[PDB]
Amino acid sequence: PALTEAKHQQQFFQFRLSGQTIEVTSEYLFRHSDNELLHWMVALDGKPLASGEVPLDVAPQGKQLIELPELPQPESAGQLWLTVRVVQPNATAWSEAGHISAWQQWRLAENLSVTLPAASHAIPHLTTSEMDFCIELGNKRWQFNRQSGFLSQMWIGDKKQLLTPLRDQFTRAPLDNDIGVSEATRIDPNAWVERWKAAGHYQAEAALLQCTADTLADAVLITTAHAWQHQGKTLFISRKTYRIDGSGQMAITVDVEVASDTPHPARIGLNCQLAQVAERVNWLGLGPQENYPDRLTAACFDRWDLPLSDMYTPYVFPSENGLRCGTRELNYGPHQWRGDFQFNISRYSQQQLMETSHRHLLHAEEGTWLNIDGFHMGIGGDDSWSPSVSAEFQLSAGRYHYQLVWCQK
Amino acid sequence: AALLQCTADTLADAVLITTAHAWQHQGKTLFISRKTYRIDGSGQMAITVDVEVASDTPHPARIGLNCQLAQVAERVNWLGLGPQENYPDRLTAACFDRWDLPLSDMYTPYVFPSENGLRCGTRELNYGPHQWRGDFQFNISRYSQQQLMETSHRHLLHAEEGTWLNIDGFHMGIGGDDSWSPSVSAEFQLSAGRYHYQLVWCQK
Ligand code: NA
Repeated sequence: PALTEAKHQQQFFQFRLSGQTIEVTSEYLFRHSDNELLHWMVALDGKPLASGEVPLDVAPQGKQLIELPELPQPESAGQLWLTVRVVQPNATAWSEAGHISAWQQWRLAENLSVTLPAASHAIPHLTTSEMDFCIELGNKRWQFNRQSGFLSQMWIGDKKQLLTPLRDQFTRAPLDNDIGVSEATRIDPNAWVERWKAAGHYQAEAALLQCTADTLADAVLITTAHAWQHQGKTLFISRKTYRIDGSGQMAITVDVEVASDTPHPARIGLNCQLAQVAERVNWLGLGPQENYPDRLTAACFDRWDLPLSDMYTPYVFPSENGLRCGTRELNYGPHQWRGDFQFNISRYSQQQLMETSHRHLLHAEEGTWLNIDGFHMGIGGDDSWSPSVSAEFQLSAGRYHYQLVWCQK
Repeated sequence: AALLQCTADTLADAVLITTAHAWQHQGKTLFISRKTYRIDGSGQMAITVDVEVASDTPHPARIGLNCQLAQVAERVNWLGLGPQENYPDRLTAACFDRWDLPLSDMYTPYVFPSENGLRCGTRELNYGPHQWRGDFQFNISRYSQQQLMETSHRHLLHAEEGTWLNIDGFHMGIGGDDSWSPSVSAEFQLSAGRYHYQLVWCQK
């Protein structure tokens, strides 16, 4: 995946936008742009609106100005994105026709959605057992374990949807950059994986603080709190609210506290193993390739649709992989998640990736592991023998907030 | 402000008010604010605020609440950065501790009146019978942001009835590399798009 990031940063055409005018700059020192068009696409949350191509005639170290036509200006809700591609129409000795050599993206206009959703014809019903809070609406059932405090299972008809409960996750299968030169024999305490392991991040057990059900006029409200401890020290606290409304939508609100003096965690999100194994993964966000907070400049905001196999990156030493960032919608089988999040999705658990030394020893697990993070630590890589993740990409904030909506389709 | 949603619910141990406003100007929606007020058996009001800011409007000066209190107390007591005025890009000299000052010292008499007297990184603020807890920046004065904005000299300011309280989840840097061009650096601009902050309002 890193190659695209190299391609994007090393590109020979740099862009600036002012109003509807694009300043293209040439960083070539000897040749004109004698084999280059600029293609441009304007899109509203992935749906294309306007297109077009304009010839490029930039002297070496020169500038060309390009005025766009009066773009489409819809009242419909969403963010408008401009994307430009530089395309070589002709083959070279090193490339074939239609090769893309450079690109750049901008947000244009956003119109926030102000409409209230239409009132539902139905109210979701709460069923209280000693062991469970269960919620029914139509063909759909939700079950919350009152001993654990997690969503244990969801139903569409007789069909169960989960193999593992939906739980918080503050750890990732360590990257080569998290490990450095640390070895089982000779530990390096300065490596991120060792700081994490020493602090109990990987061995932290969840302790239920609160687990409460309430009925509202139009919804059921499940409210929970867990503390993750290691040998007496409280590392993380997660407070959630699950709000299931008449439309079959489950709004999850997460509010996490991280102890100031524990090593900054690798991620703040949820994960679960779903029962479904679908062939395609469709998301609105940065893509199409794998991208991380400190490696997402080559990625672009659009609708992407790839096979599940392409959402796993076969690094020979298995680690956390296949994350996409800045995602507003994710689709997998009947499931849809909405919000503002990072995700990865594969047949391989963070547990299996962490414990397996070679990609050829991995086995597909029963279902599909889904990690949804509100926040993810940078990957670093200025070197691979000392901590390389810059301060801006470490999760030091202390308090974190993220919101998901889980619904069916 | 245009009211979108205003609902009440009764829970086992508390009452929950949920609201949603849109701030508009000539057809353009600039901000949306979704809140939950949760008043529980202990007389404590827990307010959750979730704001959207349009990506193409200028990054706003602050994101918080404000009210005029009836109370005028003689002292202000807070746990956070102080004792002096401090802003996000000017708080290195400030130190985290419990600060107790006269309300006079919570206002900075700049000759040209502006926003002033903010303290940042505060977990607890105490004024008269009121306590607010959370993670916020505040200023507290007898002078509304409106009076300060409309007044050109400090000697023409008049104490209004009661006490104006600004509690911000987030507050833009003050800049100052020069004062004839924008000088607040990107990291101190409110460009995130979605913001969240949480207060609890208390009696003592
Ligand atoms: Na491994």
